Amino acid sequence: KVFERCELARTLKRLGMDGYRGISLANWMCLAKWESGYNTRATNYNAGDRSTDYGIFQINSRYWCNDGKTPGAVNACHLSCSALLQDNIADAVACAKRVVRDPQGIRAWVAWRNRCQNRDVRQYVQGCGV
Ligand SMILES: CC(=O)N[C@@H]1[C@@H](O)[C@H](O)[C@@H](CO)O[C@@H]1O
Repeated sequence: KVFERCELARTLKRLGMDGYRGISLANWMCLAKWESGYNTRATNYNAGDRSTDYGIFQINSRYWCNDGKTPGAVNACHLSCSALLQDNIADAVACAKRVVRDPQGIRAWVAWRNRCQNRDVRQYVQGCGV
C-alpha cells in the first residue's frame, strides 16, 4: 500500500516510533518519504552487491532480513524480507527499531543523511495530529 502522509504519521506514532532511541516522528517520516514514497511494497535490487532493499524503509537484505538470495548475508531483525512487504508495517517498524539500536542510529540509512539530516523536517508531520 501507498500511505497518505498523515495516515502514516499516526500509524507510526501508535507503533511507538515517536522519539524511539531519540528519533522524532518527523525524522521517521522523512526517511519513509525519501526511501519509498511511503510505499510498503517497494523493492530495489542492488546489482553491485546482490542485495535488495525492502519496503517502506527500504531495509537491506545484507544485514537486516533474510531473502535467501543475498550472498554472505545475515538477518539481524530475524524476519523474512517478505515481512517487510506487508501493508501492515508493524514488522517493518520492529525491524527499523532494531536497526537504530545499533551505533549509527538513524544514520544507518544513507538517504536519511542526504535528505533529512540537518534539515527542517517539520513539514512532514504538520497537520497530522501527532
Ligand atoms: C538500515 C539499512 O537498511 N541500511 C542499508 C545500508 O546498510 C546499505 O549499505 C545501503 C546500500 O543500498 O542501503 C541501506 O541504506
